[PDB]
Amino acid sequence: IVGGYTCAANSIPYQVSLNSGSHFCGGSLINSQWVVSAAHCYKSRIQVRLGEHNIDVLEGNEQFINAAKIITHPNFNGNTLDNDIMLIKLSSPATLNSRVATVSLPRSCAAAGTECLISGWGNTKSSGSSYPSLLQCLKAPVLSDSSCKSSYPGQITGNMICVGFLEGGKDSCQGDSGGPVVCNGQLQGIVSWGYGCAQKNKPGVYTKVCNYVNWIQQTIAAN
Ligand SMILES: NC(=[NH2+])NCCCO
Ligand SMILES: [Ca+2]
Ligand SMILES: [Mg+2]
Ligand SMILES: [Mg+2]
Ligand code: NA
Repeated sequence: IVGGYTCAANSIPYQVSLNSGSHFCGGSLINSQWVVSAAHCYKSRIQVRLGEHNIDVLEGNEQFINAAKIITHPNFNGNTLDNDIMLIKLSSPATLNSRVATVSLPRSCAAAGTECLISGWGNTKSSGSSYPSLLQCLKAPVLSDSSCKSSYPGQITGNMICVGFLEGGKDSCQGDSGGPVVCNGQLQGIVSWGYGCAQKNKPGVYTKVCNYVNWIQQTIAAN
């Protein structure tokens, strides 16, 4: 997260870190047994780390649970990044408490201008590289359809939204991929793609979760 602030510890209790040896992606706990992330995060083996604040220190509230199943959306396209969504079934249920909690799926899509919260352990620098120990947070609004599609001509499908700023400086970045965009209590976005991070007129593009509630629920019921 570039241009954000450090979240209060465990204040994003649905945020997870996906670990393959090191943190590589975010995700969101939506069911006791299921995390949703981005398809471009796929790895064949993933440990899900719940309850984290400092991903470099064991602070006690963590739950480390290996993935049992990893299911990318059948229509993910790695070029266009359409359908950039993946589900991870936990090998045992997460234990839900104040620091580990589910986040609701969307009841509707979000209006333009809706305020959201984006979080992750990704790169914090707009030039160079710094990967934080502590979870970072950013407040950002859902952008207008004209602001989003003008920024990426021909590239915004109906399964994508832009959230962020057209001025440079405030965005998600590498290592935030797969993490949440929560607006009014609902997971509306998954950190997906853009052009670099926090550059002017290149806001973050996010998987539009309100189009995927049926796919999510059907995958959970079947597995
Ligand atoms: N603004 C961004 N480029 N965010 C997405 C992080 C890399 O997929
Ligand atoms: Ca920790
Ligand atoms: Mg140590
Ligand atoms: Mg480090
Ligand atoms: Na432009």
